[PDB]
Amino acid sequence: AGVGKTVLIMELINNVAKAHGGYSVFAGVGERTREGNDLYHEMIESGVINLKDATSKVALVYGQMNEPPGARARVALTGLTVAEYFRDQEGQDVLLFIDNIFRFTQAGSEVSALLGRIPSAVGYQPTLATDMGTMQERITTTKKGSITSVQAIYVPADDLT
Amino acid sequence: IDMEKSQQALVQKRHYLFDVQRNNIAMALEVTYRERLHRVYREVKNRLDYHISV
Amino acid sequence: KQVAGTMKLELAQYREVAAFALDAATQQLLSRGVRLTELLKQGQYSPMAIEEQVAVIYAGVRGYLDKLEPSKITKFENAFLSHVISQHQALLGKIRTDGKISEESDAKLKEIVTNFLAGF
Amino acid sequence: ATLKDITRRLKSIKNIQKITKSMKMVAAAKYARAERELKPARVYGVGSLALYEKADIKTPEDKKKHLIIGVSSDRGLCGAIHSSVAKQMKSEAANLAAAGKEVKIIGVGDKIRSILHRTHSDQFLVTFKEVGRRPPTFGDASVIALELLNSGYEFDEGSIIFNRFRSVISYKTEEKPIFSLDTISSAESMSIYDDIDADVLRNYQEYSLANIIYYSLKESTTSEQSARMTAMDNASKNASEMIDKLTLTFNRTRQAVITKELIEIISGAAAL
Amino acid sequence: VRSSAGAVRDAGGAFGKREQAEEERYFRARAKEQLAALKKHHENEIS
Amino acid sequence: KLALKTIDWVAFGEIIPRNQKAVANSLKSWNETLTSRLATLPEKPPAIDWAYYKANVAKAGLVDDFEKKFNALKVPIPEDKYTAQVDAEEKEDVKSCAEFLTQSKTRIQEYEKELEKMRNIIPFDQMTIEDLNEVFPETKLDKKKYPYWPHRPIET
Repeated sequence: AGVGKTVLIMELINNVAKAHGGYSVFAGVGERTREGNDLYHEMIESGVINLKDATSKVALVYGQMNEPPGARARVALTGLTVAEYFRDQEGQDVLLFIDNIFRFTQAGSEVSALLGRIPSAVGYQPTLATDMGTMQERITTTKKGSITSVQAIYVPADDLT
Repeated sequence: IDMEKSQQALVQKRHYLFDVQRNNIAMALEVTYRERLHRVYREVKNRLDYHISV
Repeated sequence: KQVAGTMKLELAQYREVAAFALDAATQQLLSRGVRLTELLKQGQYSPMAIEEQVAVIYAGVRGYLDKLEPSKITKFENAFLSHVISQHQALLGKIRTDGKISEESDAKLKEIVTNFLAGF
Repeated sequence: ATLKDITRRLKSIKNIQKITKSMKMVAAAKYARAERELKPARVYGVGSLALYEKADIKTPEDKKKHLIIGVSSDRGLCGAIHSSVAKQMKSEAANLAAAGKEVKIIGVGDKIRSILHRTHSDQFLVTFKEVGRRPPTFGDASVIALELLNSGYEFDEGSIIFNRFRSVISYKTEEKPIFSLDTISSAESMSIYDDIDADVLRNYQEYSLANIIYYSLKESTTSEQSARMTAMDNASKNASEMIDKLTLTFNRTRQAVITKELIEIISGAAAL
Repeated sequence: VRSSAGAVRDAGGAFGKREQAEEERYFRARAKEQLAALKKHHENEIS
Repeated sequence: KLALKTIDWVAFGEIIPRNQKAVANSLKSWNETLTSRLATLPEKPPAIDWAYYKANVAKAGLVDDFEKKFNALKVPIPEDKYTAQVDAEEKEDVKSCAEFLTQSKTRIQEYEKELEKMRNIIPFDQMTIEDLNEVFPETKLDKKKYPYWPHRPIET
């Protein structure tokens, strides 16, 4: 926390997304709502989000950290679905920014104990790897389209292990 | 000559030490007077607060 | 915003070379860092008006306190506050109302600090 | 602390111990070389001092100009080498000034300058650095003597303080007097020496100054290398004791963490 | 349990800060010297 | 009530003889502490809510008596007896304006006299040894102590 994940991802949106022909998607998963509003207004100012015409180049999905775990565990899938559609039917390049994709895991962990599952190594659900794989495996560049996925991943207490 | 001229220049403003002393004495008397005022005020309000608390 | 920025840079540089205690440049860098450090101390339940904080930090960061010892900086801070709060209430009101250190305000601040430093 | 704090501390101390062992080995090699080079310089310097102790020269008791030279190095981590020398220098300078003299100081090595830069900061005639990087040569002593003579502080009496190397584990701090030709000319023991005007004697004094400085350099470097070897050995030993204690603590903490996580899992499993 | 390179400054204990300062002071000195030389070269190359 | 004459301090510190700085610094500090105290005290003693208060007490007569006694009774005020140092001011006028001024001005007068005397002298290429003897009494060769030629101690 406090190292530059959000600033770096905003910088990437500033560079790549602004000068990118294809569409773009931003799924804010379990992050501060202040930042969601700041991004909305910064995008409106830059022009990627146009409130007047139909020339907007970014679709936003928000599941911020005031939501109950059920919504945080699924907003990533909602943003991923929007990106998947733009990949397949539109048959075009897509960007997909997620911030953070650790809140998906964490939100999955906040309900596992109440669903009757014994916990795993460190208070995590037994299905951590499978639950994360069944999501990260739809964010891919198939032969029908191409998703460039940038993910911010919180590392609790700087512990990379 | 210039040394003497500078000494004379300082003669003019010699009086500031007395000026400081006067300011100090006057404002010290003023401080004591204000302390007396506030002390009577505080004691009387505590005095009467006794009765209301009772 | 004007003053705390330079103060932030000065403390950031000071914290790097602090673990020890030669040349004039780095010796003065440590001196300024220490002066600012003892400037930031404070008591309990005595918060300061923003303009007063600006005055103190401006005095400290503009090389004025670099002459004083670092054990006397608290004495300065306190006496300077007491002096300004009465003699120069007008300048503090100006800084609060206009919300910036204008050129005339800066020149005043300069002369007040220069006079007070010697007179102490 | 927590397990990560202990792990980081343990790794740091292990690195420190490795480094101190390597430095002890390097210092030991340099010490062996320094002793080897010190034997001949020992005979040479003792010979150069021969005259004054054979023709007993008493310094005049009516002169105020004195010179203090203190030989050390730039390198640290040598224990109480620079400390002893600086302590004795300030002792002697205080005594001289209490006797009403006009003392100066030459510092051969930074650490001497630093130790004496708070007090005696104004008596520094000149100081020399870059000592200790390579073994001292006669070139260094010639340069020091040349810059002492060139800098026109004609002194009336002198002293040099260096750490005489006794043994691989011990050293002593000495004070070898230095005389100016004013004292050699007017010494009755010197009336026996033949073919001696006041010019050959001046060249002789300049050479003897170079000789004594070189002797002190060799003794000081030998003692300093010995002290650095000893200091590094002791530091490595202390790091080893600290590593043992921290390894015990780390093992306790690792087991405690395993037990804590396992009990959390068990409680969660049984609390369904 | 092993040790790795660059661990003294990873712990951040006393030795870490001591090393950081021992580096920073030296390189501030060298930067000052190099800046002086750069100014001298600037002046000497105007003509 | 309060209007304190302003001071210059760097100016003030120029007028303390070394034998008198030990009292000057103490006076400065005492001024500092007293000024801080005065700043501490408020501009006025706060008011009193007699109506509400006497409405919140049973023996309203007793509180009324206290209120009236408060109104009638006032507080004293010190005097300038401790300001006897008034006298000192006049004494200073003597040194500053009568004594020191006068002898200083006379010494000036003499220094001028000497200066214009030393500035109006013939070019040295036209002067004579008697002239040096008179302009500079330092070039005189005292015959009272060196009657014989050269009247100098030749070792010179």
